[PDB]
Amino acid sequence: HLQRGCADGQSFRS
Amino acid sequence: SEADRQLLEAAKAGDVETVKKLCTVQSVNCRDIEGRQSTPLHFAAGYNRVSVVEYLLQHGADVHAKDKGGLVPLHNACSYGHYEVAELLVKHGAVVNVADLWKFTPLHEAAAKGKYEICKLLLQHGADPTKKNRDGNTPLDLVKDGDTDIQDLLRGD
Repeated sequence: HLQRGCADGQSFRS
Repeated sequence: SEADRQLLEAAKAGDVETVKKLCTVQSVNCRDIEGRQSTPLHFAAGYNRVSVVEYLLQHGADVHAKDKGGLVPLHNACSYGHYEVAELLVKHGAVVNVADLWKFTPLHEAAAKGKYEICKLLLQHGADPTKKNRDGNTPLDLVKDGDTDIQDLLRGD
């Protein structure tokens, strides 16, 4: 689902 | 507006003092038009900025607000494994069975990303492991082969 993209954010603060 | 850009950037960065300076009744729920319309709370949730999440919630951020793709901040928290943020959002009334434009729920996100404790949290608050997204896939369907613990959790067996 390329149109879906991804949520703003990331798992590691580093 | 420049102000809204700065606020969104501060939320992303976890810059609490700048959020405090720029957060107004008019900006607390602004949207990142040039991106995917994330709100300050989406950014704080996704980037695990706990203090900012708390402040924004206290000052009237909408836990239910959907971005351009239908994600609410709980999706962002769950997809990136931010347990404390997820619990703050749920405690403040977040709907656990919320679905984006593709019928992905936060449980779909946590399952696919291998986040056991977040899956368990969602389940304790009534998340439905049988909900299919537009692909006809449940959260269980999206679990990696290696995560047999999450599989067992979602199956209830």
